Amino acid sequence: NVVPCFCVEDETSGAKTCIPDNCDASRGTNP
Repeated sequence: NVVPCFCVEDETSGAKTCIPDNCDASRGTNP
């Protein structure tokens, strides 16, 4: 299964929100 994730940096907080976050946290399968 391919789950395309993207990261958006919130311009207020400066936080990097990756959606879905699980794609950034990664799984057993290494991207």
